[PDB]
Amino acid sequence: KILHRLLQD
Amino acid sequence: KILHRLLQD
Amino acid sequence: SLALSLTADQMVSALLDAEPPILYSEYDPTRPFSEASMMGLLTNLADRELVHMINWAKRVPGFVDLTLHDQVHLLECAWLEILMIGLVWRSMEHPGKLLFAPNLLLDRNQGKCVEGMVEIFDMLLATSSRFRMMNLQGEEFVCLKSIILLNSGVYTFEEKDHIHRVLDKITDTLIHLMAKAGLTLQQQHQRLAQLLLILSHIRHMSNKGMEHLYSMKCKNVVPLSDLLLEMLDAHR
Amino acid sequence: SLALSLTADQMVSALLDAEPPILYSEYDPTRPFSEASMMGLLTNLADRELVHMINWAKRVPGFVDLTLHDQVHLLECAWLEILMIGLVWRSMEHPGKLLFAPNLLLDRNQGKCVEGMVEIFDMLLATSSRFRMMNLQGEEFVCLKSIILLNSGVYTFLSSTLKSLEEKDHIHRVLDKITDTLIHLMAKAGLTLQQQHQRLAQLLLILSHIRHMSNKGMEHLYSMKCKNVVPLSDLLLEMLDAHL
Ligand SMILES: CC1=CC[C@]2(CO)CO[C@H](c3ccc(O)cc3)[C@H]1C2
Ligand SMILES: CC1=CC[C@]2(CO)CO[C@H](c3ccc(O)cc3)[C@H]1C2
Repeated sequence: KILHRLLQD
Repeated sequence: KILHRLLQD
Repeated sequence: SLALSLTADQMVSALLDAEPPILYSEYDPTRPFSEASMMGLLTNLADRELVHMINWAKRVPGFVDLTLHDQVHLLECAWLEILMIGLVWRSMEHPGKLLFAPNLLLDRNQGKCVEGMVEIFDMLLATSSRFRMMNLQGEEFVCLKSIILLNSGVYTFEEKDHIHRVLDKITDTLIHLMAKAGLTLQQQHQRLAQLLLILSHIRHMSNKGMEHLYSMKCKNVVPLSDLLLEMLDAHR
Repeated sequence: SLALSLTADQMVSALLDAEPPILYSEYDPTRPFSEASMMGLLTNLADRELVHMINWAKRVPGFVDLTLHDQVHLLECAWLEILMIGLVWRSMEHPGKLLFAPNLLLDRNQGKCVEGMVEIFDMLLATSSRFRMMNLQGEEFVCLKSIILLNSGVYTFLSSTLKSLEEKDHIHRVLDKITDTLIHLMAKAGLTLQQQHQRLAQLLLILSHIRHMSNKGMEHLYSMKCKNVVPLSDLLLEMLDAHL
């Protein structure tokens, strides 16, 4: 899940 | 159009 | 005009006086639901409610000032939002259930009787829950329903100016009710915002319901009245 | 949390400072438009804006206080409303046109290049016109955009079993704080007490129209992807999936 990763990164 | 008729009446 | 001369108390009186009746379903409670039967019951009810909505609309201060074309536009835009906020209001004191009619009170799980309908039920129930959280009052409800009628289609039209003046008067009326209820200035502004933000969710639900209703029509799960079909065809 | 202890002036400053940049399109202006190429430009732009939006969201006071799961839900729900309110804001000074990017300013006749899109253009333009009619201010715009972020998905936080509305007190406290901020802004600008509540309602009712446009735009975008008109980025595909 791209959104999930971008929010964490 | 039915709405038209209903609004008139 | 006439709407602009109304006091806040008189606006509340008018709106309460205009309220449509709560209709009953032809539902026969001795027989199990089918996908076809449930959709038939829901759309039969909606069609009958629509006739009463048109009478109610004509009694919303300001509405009769508009041209017949503009009246048609507003109702075409907002009809499902209006049915839905009405539904949510009726169901407020029945957690987990939707009171479509006094004799048609449906549990969340009965939404699964129809393909893709439980998602719409969940959204309606969440709205009803929010109403409950806020302790929404009848007088506030009638203001909100009138705002939906006047606002939803207003951007896509001296017609607009007059409607925005009437909308301002309804805002005044909502604030008036909050002041009367003993809310501080800060609380009044916060509550007004809370209430109006619900209308975004109501729009969302209307759009989703409109798509669902249209799919049930295309799949021919159930027949719709000429009126209902025209109100639906107005959105595409 | 700090977001609750911010003054109204502090809230505005934080929001203004969090604003994303205005990106450019890849449009080659010596080249023609087709339905495919116009959809390509618009979705390429949206994809790049999304990355900036996610990083903007983290700077909206109170957003980081939420769980990652809730953060995902809110953005999944509101992403197109947020792109669209930004578009309408950018386009305020350009009557009859939409400023997707400084090098991509389209009028409604150019919207007809894509089947079904002119309907969406017309709604966006009507909103831009409302913004002008209201003389919407930048400080008000940023408040509304943060309200969309926090509000749009707040009524769809449903419990795993039963699907009952979850109470999200913190989100509502922050929303109340933004309400406080809007009123403060309006009072600062010399609006009377009555004008304050009237304008507050006018601004919030905009959000109903923005939701409407988001829903219609989502269906249109989904139609374009389902007809293989344009390839969408994995990010955009996933943001679309969250909704058709
Ligand atoms: C008008 C409606 C018909 C059927 C749907 C699913 O297609 C579920 O019932 C809804 C509804 C909302 C308010 C009413 O007063 C009656 C039905 C919506 C949507
Ligand atoms: C994300 C979008 C892509 C193309 C559409 C038609 O499908 C029209 O462009 C819109 C849009 C809105 C705001 C932006 O910042 C970028 C694109 C919407 C919808």
